[PDB]
Amino acid sequence: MLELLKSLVFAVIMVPVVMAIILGLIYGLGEVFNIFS
Amino acid sequence: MPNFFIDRPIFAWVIAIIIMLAGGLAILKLPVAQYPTIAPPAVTISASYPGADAKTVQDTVTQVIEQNMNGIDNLMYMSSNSDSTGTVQITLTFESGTDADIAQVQVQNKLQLAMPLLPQEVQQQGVSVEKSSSSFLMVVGVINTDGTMTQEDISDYVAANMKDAISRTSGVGDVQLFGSQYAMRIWMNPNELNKFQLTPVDVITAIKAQNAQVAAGQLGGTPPVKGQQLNASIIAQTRLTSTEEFGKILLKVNQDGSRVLLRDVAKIELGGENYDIIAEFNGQPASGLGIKLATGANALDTAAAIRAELAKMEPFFPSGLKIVYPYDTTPFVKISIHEVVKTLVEAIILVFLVMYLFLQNFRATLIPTIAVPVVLLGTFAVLAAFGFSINTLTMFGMVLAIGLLVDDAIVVVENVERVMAEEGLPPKEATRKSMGQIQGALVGIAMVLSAVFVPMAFFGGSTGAIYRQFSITIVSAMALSVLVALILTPALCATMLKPIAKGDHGEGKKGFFGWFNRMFEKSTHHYTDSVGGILRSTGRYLVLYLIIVVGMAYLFVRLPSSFLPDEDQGVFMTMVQLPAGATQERTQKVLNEVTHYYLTKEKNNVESVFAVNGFGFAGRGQNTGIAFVSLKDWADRPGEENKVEAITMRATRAFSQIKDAMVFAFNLPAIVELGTATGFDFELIDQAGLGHEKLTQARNQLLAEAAKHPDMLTSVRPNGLEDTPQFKIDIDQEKAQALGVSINDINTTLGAAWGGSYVNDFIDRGRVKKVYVMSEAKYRMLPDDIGDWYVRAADGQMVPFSAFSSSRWEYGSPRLERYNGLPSMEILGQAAPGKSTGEAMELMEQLASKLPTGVGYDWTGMSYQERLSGNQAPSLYAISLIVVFLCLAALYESWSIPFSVMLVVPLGVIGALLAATFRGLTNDVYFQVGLLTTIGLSAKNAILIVEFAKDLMDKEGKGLIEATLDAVRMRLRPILMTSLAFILGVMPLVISTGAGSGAQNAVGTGVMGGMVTATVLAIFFVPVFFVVVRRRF
Amino acid sequence: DIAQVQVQNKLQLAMPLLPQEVQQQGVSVEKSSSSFLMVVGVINTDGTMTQEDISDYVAANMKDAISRTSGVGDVQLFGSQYAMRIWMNPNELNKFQLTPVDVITAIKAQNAQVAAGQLGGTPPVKGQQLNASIIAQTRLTSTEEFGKIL
Amino acid sequence: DTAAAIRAELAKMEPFFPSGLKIVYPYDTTPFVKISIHEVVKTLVEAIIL
Amino acid sequence: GADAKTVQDTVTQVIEQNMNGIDNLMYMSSNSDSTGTVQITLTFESGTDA
Amino acid sequence: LPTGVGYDWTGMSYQERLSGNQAPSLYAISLIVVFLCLAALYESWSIPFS
Amino acid sequence: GSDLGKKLLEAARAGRDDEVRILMANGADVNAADVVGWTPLHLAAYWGHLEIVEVLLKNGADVNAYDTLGSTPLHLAAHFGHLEIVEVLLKNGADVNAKDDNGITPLHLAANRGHLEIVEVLLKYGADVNAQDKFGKTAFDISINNGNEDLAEILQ
Ligand SMILES: COc1ccc(C[C@H](N)C(=O)N[C@H]2[C@@H](O)[C@H](n3cnc4c(N(C)C)ncnc43)O[C@@H]2CO)cc1
Ligand SMILES: CCCCCCCCCCCC
Ligand SMILES: CCCCCCCCCCCC
Ligand SMILES: CCCCCCCCCC
Ligand SMILES: CCCCCCCCCC
Ligand SMILES: CCCCCCCCCC
Ligand SMILES: CCCCCCCCCC
Ligand SMILES: CCCCCCCCCC
Ligand SMILES: CCCCCCCCCC
Ligand SMILES: CCCCCCCCCC
Ligand SMILES: CCCCCCCCCC
Ligand SMILES: CCCCCCCCCC
Ligand SMILES: CCCCCCCCCC
Ligand SMILES: CCCCCCCCCC
Ligand SMILES: CCCCCCCCCC
Ligand SMILES: CCCCCCCCCC
Ligand SMILES: CCCCCCCCC
Ligand SMILES: CCCCCCCCC
Repeated sequence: MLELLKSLVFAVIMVPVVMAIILGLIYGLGEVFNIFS
Repeated sequence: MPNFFIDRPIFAWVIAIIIMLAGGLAILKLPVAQYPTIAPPAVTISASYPGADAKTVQDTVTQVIEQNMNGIDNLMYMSSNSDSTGTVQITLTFESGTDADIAQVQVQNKLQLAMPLLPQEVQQQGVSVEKSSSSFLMVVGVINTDGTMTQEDISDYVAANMKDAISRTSGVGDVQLFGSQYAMRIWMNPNELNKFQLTPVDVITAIKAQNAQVAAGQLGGTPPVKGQQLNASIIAQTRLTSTEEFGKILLKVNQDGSRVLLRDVAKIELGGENYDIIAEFNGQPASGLGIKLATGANALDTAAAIRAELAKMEPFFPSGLKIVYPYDTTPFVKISIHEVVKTLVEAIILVFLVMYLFLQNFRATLIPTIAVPVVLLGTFAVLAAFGFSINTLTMFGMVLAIGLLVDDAIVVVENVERVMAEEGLPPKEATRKSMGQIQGALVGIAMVLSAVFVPMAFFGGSTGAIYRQFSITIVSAMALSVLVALILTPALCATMLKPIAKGDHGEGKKGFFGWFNRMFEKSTHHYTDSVGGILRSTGRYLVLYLIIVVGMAYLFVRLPSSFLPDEDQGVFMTMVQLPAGATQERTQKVLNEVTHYYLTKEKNNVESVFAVNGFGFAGRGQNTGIAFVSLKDWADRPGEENKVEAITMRATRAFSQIKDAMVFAFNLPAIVELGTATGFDFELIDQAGLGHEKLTQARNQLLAEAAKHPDMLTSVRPNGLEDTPQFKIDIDQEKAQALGVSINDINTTLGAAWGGSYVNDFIDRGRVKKVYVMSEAKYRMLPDDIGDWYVRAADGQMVPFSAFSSSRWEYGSPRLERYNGLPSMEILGQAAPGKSTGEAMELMEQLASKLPTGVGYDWTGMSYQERLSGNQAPSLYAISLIVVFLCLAALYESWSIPFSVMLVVPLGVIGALLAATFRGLTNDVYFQVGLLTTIGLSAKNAILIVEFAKDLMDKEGKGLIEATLDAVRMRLRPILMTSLAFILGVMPLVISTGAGSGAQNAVGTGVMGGMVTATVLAIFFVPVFFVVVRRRF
Repeated sequence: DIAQVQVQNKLQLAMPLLPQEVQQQGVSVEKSSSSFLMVVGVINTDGTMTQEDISDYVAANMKDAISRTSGVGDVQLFGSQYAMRIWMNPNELNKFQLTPVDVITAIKAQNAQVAAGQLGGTPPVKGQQLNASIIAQTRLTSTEEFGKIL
Repeated sequence: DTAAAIRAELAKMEPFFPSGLKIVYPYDTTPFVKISIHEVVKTLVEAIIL
Repeated sequence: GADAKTVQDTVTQVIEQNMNGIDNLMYMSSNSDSTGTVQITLTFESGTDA
Repeated sequence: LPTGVGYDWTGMSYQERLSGNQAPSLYAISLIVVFLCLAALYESWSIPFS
Repeated sequence: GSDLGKKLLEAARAGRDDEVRILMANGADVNAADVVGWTPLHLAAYWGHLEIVEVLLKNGADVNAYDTLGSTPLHLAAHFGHLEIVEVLLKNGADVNAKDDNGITPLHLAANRGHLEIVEVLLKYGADVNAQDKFGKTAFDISINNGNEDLAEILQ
């Protein structure tokens, strides 16, 4: 099962990467909503 | 209820165990098929009248049968074609839900009573009555590679040695032979016949006499003479068995006493019944088997069993015979299955990773890893118990529900963890407190989701049958999910979660998790500070929301719609159309050139070409064909340029160059019944006995006007064939009577020689097979050959056909259609780009109203369904919408607060529309079911925020803003946890290429885009919604 | 639905033993109530069509579609569809030494719809360029044509 | 339901009738059913008002 | 007046070859005899609607 | 018997075969259900085993 | 023939007056024939496209072209009751006593279908009224057998 090793790795790499993007977006959407006030 | 099972973990574990057993059993007994039954039930009546012409078939068979389809039950419409090859097909289409077995028996029984009204020769061939289906499990080709067998030979071998064994194979429901067993072919020579003053009639008479079964009786049969000893059975004449015996048939004794044997005036050989279709596979003669899956059978097991049975026949094949598998949906279904298990498993691993990331202890992490599979298994148990199958639609229904199932697990567990950190309560009493906060909402959520998704089960017709694969999969998954969340996860939390010290939010941990925790607590302050500012100035955001909604409507109305995405199914067809009157040989040269292109320019991609000369979809005849191309497996065609769509376009472009033939490749529809989303199916009808010429002209009038609104109508065209030259031969009765030549000898001479005649049967190696007479090809090719056939007069003289006949060319129809028993002409077309089919249809109706007196129209097929089941749609959004609101009103005991939830809807839809518009996808059914799971989940998130806020205001007396901020603060984490897991879990589908990627792309991109915007926007806007709604009321 | 399948299963065993003339008029097996649900009447307000004309129009343009409608057990025409009627005169038949049998034989032979096959039909000779249906006798369509039978 | 479907099918033919033809309705057993049923509906409504 | 083998080859095999794919069929049996008579019997799963 | 000659059991003997093949599975599932029911009534994993 | 003559054969049958016009101005063969020997004039005469019959003839169409069974466009026009086209063809030299392979003449064909006007025209231009077909039958013989008393009177 190369595929199961392969799925595991993408998942652990991807949990941080996508997490940052959604947190980045709300922090950033928050700051825009503060300016737009 | 949750409290009951917090103190009864073993009872909850019993339930869970049951459910997994039931689900496990279901996993073993569930049928597996690519698609469920979709098209409404149809029955097809099919007859052959060998050597007949379209009008003769129509006027002596089709009209007779149609006139007797009376008193049959549940009939929506009936259609027919009669064509110039001597074939009629009558199709009766019944209301969805009609029992196909009963429908078929009522049609077959009315036919039976019409049989005495049809020609003897048509009665002798039979009229077949069958369930209409175009869904083959696989097509097995059988070919001969050493040039020692004709396809006539192969077909007989297949029929005699293979078909019956495949028919008996486990799970196969039907087998069609793509050929026919041998027949005894007697090829007549007119010059020899005349030499001996004989005619085809004489040959026919002799064969019927000397190849026949004659009853005799018995020795010592009852009543016996007393004293009789022996009782035996008398065998007299029995059927011939061999060409040698047929050749020895006695035809005449001359005056000198010499004998004329059949073989002296006819060539005799075993051959085919039909010489209409020449099938080749990479240039070699071929036959094949078309195999259909039985009801309730497993496709994967049956295909494997078929291959096993074929395997054990291989040792006995004659030299040069070889099995090939041009068409086999099973490999595709295998990948679909794997992809769906892979998806479910990855989802369970992602929830494990995300639970650990946020909660940082393995005990919490185990709980969804237990709950989710219990719900999945239990859902196959429910599914099976009303006998859905594992099919493509139900399989994607399962992945579209993953978000809802995962969210139920996360919500229950996270809330217990939160309560423990915020209060120091022991796991058991914290779970009790936690479940008290959300059990009401979870039930409310179950009602609301059941009011979004149930309504789509009740559409009608084919698209209704599709929607309800999804509707019942998802509703059962979601109902099992809430049951498990109220009984199993609470018990598990209470017994498996470890206590959390009051105030501990992990900010003082070391390494990564302390960092993560500090960082996330900080991120939560930002967000709430921002929400606080938003809530001090609600006006600007109501305007922003309206902007979003308008942008949603605009985006929506631009996105073109379809039904189901095309796939690289490993095959495509290419169609070959020559002009009128073109011969079999000309078509073969074009098919040969087509096959040569594929095996040469696409050498890497193409495994095989099955070139079938004589069979097309818009009509049959010598002048049409189809080359059916099968590819190497996806694994060896990497890259968008070696996929079907690419090959197709390149192929069609290369063939634009063939002159004197219309030749063009197209992909297969995912489901062959559905035609186009864009398209319509129009029937023009002769309602007052106008006649063929006038109907044709009315058709042409309509087609000319359609062509003048290219803004609205495109590709508006006839489905059928155009009049062609034919040969009018008039028999002069007076001259016939004056010569003493009987009309019956004349007409059977003509028909038997030029059309062929099925005389009777013989027995070839234990199997009954047909006998045919016909002229040798070389004496039935041209008008001058007419005068070479002689008939014997009453006075013994042989009279050439030219003495009593006259002949001229005229034009006539090689395919006559009827619709509900009136002559008809089918017209196809589609809406021009940017136009709805409704608009195109409305114009077609307008144009049709201006046609000649007596000419009417009707809408059929896909357009019948469109008309009736668009009528339905509005009433069902209305019922959905009302019940959603009524459930919310009960949940919150308020007539107004429900609006603060419902407003959340467009927030998910806008990101889904955006994702689809940007990737150039369409509004197809996968996108619209995804559009509904996204709405479901964001509605869920909002229901919990508003429930949390309201409880804070009602129970802890907090102010409007204070409660909203606190509620939104509490739900931030679980909302994020769920979104992270779902967006990641659906990511492989969005980027996926290869087999089934069309569907995977359709469900992934819309869901991921919607989940992004629903997540990011909802958390800012429902606190706005809640605050402005409470303020107004 | 099944009483009718069962009955008809047994009837078809008797069917071949019935007179050809009974068979050709078509036997029906129907499952319907014995009372009329409704009578749809049809008249001509301009008096441009006789009773016989109306019943043919009704029979040929309306009755079949109603009989196929769902829930319709039996349709009884209050009239008769047209046929081609041949009214024999015994005196002229005797004058020309004919009987009704000679007339009937002539009508079958000369009001015929015959399958005659094809030019260049399959299987063909090599190099054929022509494929064309052969059309021979067709069914007659007016009294005029029935009248010129020889 | 069956009477409604018949009428619907008849309606499809009227447009193509030769001059003069006209459908008339000399005998129908269904109208009484619909009408007697609706009179019962009326008494239910009236009863609620009373 | 036919004989078992003529009856088998022209009637029994013809029917049996088309008795495929019927729903819930457990086994099938037939005899063809020298009086020219055939009986083909299909036996269905218990609980099948006869 | 010679190769190519097989056998099958029909009629009442087919049922005999089937009703012994099933029996093991029907004692096993019966016992499991009894055990799981007992665990739920007494809310205990041991009284069931006892 | 060529690609343009195949286009013309089609345009003549479908009555695309404009396409014919263009193809005339690009030299499409007016004597292109399909498998049975039908020229664009045969087709226009059969399906009744008068303007195209006129156009075709002005471009040198053989007015007395015959199909593989010996039938000319005048036979077709007269049989199918296209009176103008019959006149136009005759005015352009169509052989009025043309016989096809069966000995059938245009007068015969029109008499059989009962086209009285066309029969008069044909006679006017010198149709031989006593023309016999391969069975020795005249237009008169035909009118009596067909019971056409009007036509029987004209032939007399
Ligand atoms: C001109 O424009 C169009 C556009 C689309 C179509 C496709 C058609 N719906 C369709 O059914 N297409 C087909 C096939 O692509 C594939 N297939 C597989 N085997 C066969 C088979 N034989 C019996 C010879 N015959 C026909 N189709 C086979 O399954 C489907 C039907 O059984 C045709 C014409
Ligand atoms: C336990 C007290 C809260 C009441 C929640 C009841 C759930 C309402 C569901 C809507 C029913 C139509
Ligand atoms: C199949 C059920 C597994 C039970 C494991 C429980 C072990 C503890 C038993 C004592 C509880 C009273
Ligand atoms: C009035 C006390 C209610 C007791 C609740 C028990 C419900 C258990 C359902 C399984
Ligand atoms: C599938 C059987 C697993 C049973 C787990 C029960 C754990 C007992 C803790 C109360
Ligand atoms: C008390 C056990 C609840 C049963 C639900 C499992 C699904 C089986 C439905 C047929
Ligand atoms: C025995 C049938 C194979 C079923 C295993 C795959 C289940 C996938 C769930 C949709
Ligand atoms: C189906 C998952 C197996 C159950 C194991 C439960 C672990 C906790 C009990 C001590
Ligand atoms: C076809 C059924 C679609 C129903 C949409 C209703 C949306 C309300 C969501 C709260
Ligand atoms: C018209 C057929 C629709 C059947 C589906 C019924 C839905 C029940 C959902 C609980
Ligand atoms: C095939 C129609 C059957 C409808 C019943 C489904 C009920 C769903 C329960 C989850
Ligand atoms: C489907 C929406 C029903 C509308 C009810 C609104 C309540 C009025 C506000 C108190
Ligand atoms: C059918 C939906 C009815 C909605 C009721 C609204 C009540 C108004 C409360 C003031
Ligand atoms: C034509 C039927 C569409 C059913 C799915 C509804 C789409 C939901 C959009 C809000
Ligand atoms: C064929 C006999 C084998 C029986 C083994 C299983 C017994 C049932 C366990 C409850
Ligand atoms: C073949 C499977 C055997 C299962 C044994 C069941 C014993 C249950 C007692 C708890
Ligand atoms: C005291 C709770 C009773 C639960 C019974 C559930 C099983 C029977 C339907
Ligand atoms: C919850 C499942 C009960 C329905 C079982 C009967 C299925 C018949 C199609």
